Amino acid sequence: ASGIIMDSSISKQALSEIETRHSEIIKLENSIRELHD
Amino acid sequence: DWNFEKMGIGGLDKEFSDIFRRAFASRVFPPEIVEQMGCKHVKGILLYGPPGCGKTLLARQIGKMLNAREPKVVNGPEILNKYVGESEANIRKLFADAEEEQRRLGA
Amino acid sequence: DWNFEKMGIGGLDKEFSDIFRRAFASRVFPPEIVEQMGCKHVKGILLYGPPGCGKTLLARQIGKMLNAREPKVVNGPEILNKYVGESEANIRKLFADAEEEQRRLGANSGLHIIIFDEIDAICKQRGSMAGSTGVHDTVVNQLLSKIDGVEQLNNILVIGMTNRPDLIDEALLRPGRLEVKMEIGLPDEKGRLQILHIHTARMRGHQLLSADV
Amino acid sequence: NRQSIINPDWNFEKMGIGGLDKEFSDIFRRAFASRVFPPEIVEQMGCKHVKGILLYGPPGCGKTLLARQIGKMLNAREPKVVNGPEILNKYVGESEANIRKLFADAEEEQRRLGANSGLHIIIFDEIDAICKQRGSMAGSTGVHDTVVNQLLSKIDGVEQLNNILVIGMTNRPDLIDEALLRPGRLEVKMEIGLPDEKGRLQILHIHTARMRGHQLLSADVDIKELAVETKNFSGAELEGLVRAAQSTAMNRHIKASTKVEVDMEKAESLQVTRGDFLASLENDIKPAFGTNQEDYASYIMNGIIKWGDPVTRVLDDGELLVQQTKNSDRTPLVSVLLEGPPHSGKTALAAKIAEESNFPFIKICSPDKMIGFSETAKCQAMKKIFDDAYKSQLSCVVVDDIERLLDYVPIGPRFSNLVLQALLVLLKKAPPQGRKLLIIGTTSRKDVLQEMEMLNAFSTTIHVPNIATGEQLLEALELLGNFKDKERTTIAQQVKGKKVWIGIKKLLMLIEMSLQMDPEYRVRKFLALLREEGASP
Amino acid sequence: MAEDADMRNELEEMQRRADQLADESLESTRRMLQLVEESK
Ligand SMILES: Nc1ncnc2c1ncn2[C@@H]1O[C@H](COP(=O)(O)OP(=O)(O)OP(=O)(O)O)[C@@H](O)[C@H]1O
Ligand SMILES: Nc1ncnc2c1ncn2[C@@H]1O[C@H](COP(=O)(O)OP(=O)(O)OP(=O)(O)O)[C@@H](O)[C@H]1O
Ligand SMILES: Nc1ncnc2c1ncn2[C@@H]1O[C@H](COP(=O)(O)OP(=O)(O)OP(=O)(O)O)[C@@H](O)[C@H]1O
Ligand SMILES: Nc1ncnc2c1ncn2[C@@H]1O[C@H](COP(=O)(O)OP(=O)(O)OP(=O)(O)O)[C@@H](O)[C@H]1O
Repeated sequence: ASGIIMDSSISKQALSEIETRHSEIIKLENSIRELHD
Repeated sequence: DWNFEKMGIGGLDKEFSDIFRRAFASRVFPPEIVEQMGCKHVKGILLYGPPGCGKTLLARQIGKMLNAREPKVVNGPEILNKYVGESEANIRKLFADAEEEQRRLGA
Repeated sequence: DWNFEKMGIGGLDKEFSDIFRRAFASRVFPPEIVEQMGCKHVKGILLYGPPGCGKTLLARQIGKMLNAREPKVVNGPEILNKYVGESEANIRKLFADAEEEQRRLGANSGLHIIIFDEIDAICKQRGSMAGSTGVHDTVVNQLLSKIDGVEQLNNILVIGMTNRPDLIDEALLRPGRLEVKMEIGLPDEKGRLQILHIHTARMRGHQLLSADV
Repeated sequence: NRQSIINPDWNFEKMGIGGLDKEFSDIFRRAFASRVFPPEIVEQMGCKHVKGILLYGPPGCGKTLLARQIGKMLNAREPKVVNGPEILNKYVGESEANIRKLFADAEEEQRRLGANSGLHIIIFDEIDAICKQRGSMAGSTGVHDTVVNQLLSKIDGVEQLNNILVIGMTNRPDLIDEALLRPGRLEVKMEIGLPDEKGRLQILHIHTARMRGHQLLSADVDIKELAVETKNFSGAELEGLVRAAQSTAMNRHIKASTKVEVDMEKAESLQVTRGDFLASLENDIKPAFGTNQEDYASYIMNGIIKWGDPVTRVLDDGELLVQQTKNSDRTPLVSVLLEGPPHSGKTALAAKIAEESNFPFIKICSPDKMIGFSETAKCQAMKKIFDDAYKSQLSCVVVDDIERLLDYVPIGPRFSNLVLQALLVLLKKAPPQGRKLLIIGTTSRKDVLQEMEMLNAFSTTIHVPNIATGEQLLEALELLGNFKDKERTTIAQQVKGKKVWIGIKKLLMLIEMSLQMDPEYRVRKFLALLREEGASP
Repeated sequence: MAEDADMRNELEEMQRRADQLADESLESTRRMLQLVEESK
């Protein structure tokens, strides 16, 4: 029976996106102000 | 509210007497006098013997009677792990709270 | 406000004499003569011997002796870590401040003390170990590189302890790294008397000890 | 532009490297000839430059000093130093980026200015932390292989870059990737060996000059004596010795039991004496490695006394044998046997004969190291010793206590057979061409060896006698001189009656045991002993 | 690895850009709700 072993480990990163939620909210925002006024 | 009658161990008078005299005696005498004497406290006990004599029972009973935190238990080779250098981190963990309170409250 | 009488170590006159003669002598003489001599200081001390003779007591009391920054201590292998290239990060992190203060102040920098404990846990003969994914190897080469260096330091002091002096890598013990090797052994009668005397002064002070001892 | 490649304000003396100088001359000749020569000739010749230098050798020599000096010598962009495996990083593909970042600037400069740019120096220290074999380094991750491949691709890839100098130093060269050890990459490789006598003198002078200048060194110091004494010391040890001696001198003016004090007077009067050097040689510093360090003081604890004729005869015969083996062509191998009764000094005479001979390689093979060895290990040890002896031009070896080397005991007989066959063949075979070998054997029991049929393999035998005449006993006593004249006459009056048979190793024991009793019983006790134990032909 | 360190910091700067954008979105939604409630 051979001996039993152990490891090193290595990690990597992920990117993500930014802009859709505000393209939406900005196209949403600037008309209800007109309506209320 | 401890009382030796509550222990429930029989045939171990001398052994428990010696353990008590050595380990806990220096914690019950008034602190002022122990200050003048300047002796550090014992920090270890080892129990060995043939199967079925009552080691674990004694250990548990000692654990209950001490008005202290709940003991940490290591169930044999629990601590081992397969990533290099994580095996010892489990050891370093156990003493961290004792180091912290030692720094905050001292004696 | 220091003297040998307060540290409370007994039976080790000769060892402490040797350590002082070879370690702190060069740093106390008024520097001008040393400048004429042009000698560079020693930066290593190794203490070994059987269990229970005061190696750690010496290292602690020496640390309190010097008028220097708090020592950086390493309780065995606190350096090993899972990820590729993390141990080396830690070891390079130990020396950083001494290099920076050397660069800013030069010869005026203070003294930074580093105390290793159980040095033989991490440093062994390169190749005696085999198959352990090499993580034990690059630690030694990083330490060997960093103490002697191509760039130089002249203001550090490394103290190491072990109970097995033979397995340590030979390359780590030649002069200029860990130079001064002392052996701490069991005491003779006189030393025993000194120890007994030290460990009862408090009791004798208040007359808690009977006259028949 | 007419950029020079050498600092005008340079001198080989200030470099302070000591005994390397032939190695340094070779390095300069190979590495910089192409650049020193003026342009037009090389332009006509069109010879490329070398790029990679590999330095190797045992611990504590020039190598880092030499690399620091080479970097200082040139007048160009400051070197970038890499301290071992600081390249590795925890993200995927982060190591190669780091490596290429080093050469990026040199690539850009070459591309921009062409062939008229300066020089860039990259110094790899502890290169064996990186370039281990891609077929051997652990299979747990790629990064070591991809690092090696990146370095090989970048140092000499498709694009040709010929204005960079990469210097490497290591301790164990044989592991390095052989594709890196091929011309046009790391190509000149050199061994920084242990310094000889002259180099020791140079090193000592270099480290002592400054103290000489100010007259801190006392005039009695004899550097050549120190050089002769110090055997196998490296440069690091040679510096540490001086440091220790200076420390021993400087400590003399400090008090440090109570609070520390230093005498501002004697601080002006410091000097180093030779006694401090002597002291440091034995207490503080010890040389590791080295070859020899023989403890002849343990083999020859009492020297020799010429208690009679035969000692001289034996020593003369040994000298004759040595002289013969020195200058001969027909017979390059000579073997001599020494034997005689037990307790007769068989070992001391052999070791002294060997020591009077001044062969470079002198080694003694003895069982005292081999306790509990199996029948196999002994063969290995002997084979190793003789392999070592075959390297050097001249070699003399001593095999003592043969009978204990075989595990002989008379009840069977019992002995190891493998050992005896090895010993016979190793005695027979001739050494490699032009070398010469001498073998001196020692035994107590001639007849047994005769029985085993190995006596013939030796060339000649020498008989070592023991004390035979009372006159010789008296002379040996006088030479020891442990008794007074009256006691001498008292002994003589009875001893003269009969001859005596006793070996000197037993004589010493009897004398010592006799001294323990009171003065009025010494003589008598002695006599009794000599009577009781001396019963033999 | 100083330059690599700053490259990582740039990555975290991108992450904080995402966070800032989410925050100002949250504020915009609150302003929506306030105005819509007001008109009644
Ligand atoms: N002196 C005793 N008095 C009362 N009960 C006992 C005594 N000794 C043993 N026992 C009983 O034995 C049970 C098992 O004993 P215990 O767990 O101490 O085993 P042990 O002898 O220490 O063995 P092991 O090495 O297997 O742990 C206890 O729960 C208790 O019920
Ligand atoms: N020479 C001494 N003078 C005074 N106290 C001593 C001496 N030697 C031992 N002691 C006492 O015993 C303790 C020994 O602990 P220490 O850390 O010195 O031991 P050690 O030999 O370094 O231990 P280890 O072998 O476990 O690493 C000291 O703290 C002190 O309590
Ligand atoms: N030939 C020599 N002449 C003069 N001084 C020398 C010589 N060899 C070594 N020294 C001195 O001894 C020390 C040698 O340090 P250096 O770093 O060069 O040793 P090294 O063996 O190359 O290093 P490493 O242990 O990393 O292999 C320096 O103080 C140097 O001045
Ligand atoms: N003239 C001498 N020749 C040899 N040894 C001498 C002489 N005078 C004194 N001695 C001392 O006597 C010692 C004799 O012991 P040694 O082991 O050398 O003898 P030996 O005959 O080889 O031993 P053994 O009988 O064990 O094989 C020598 O080591 C040396 O110390």
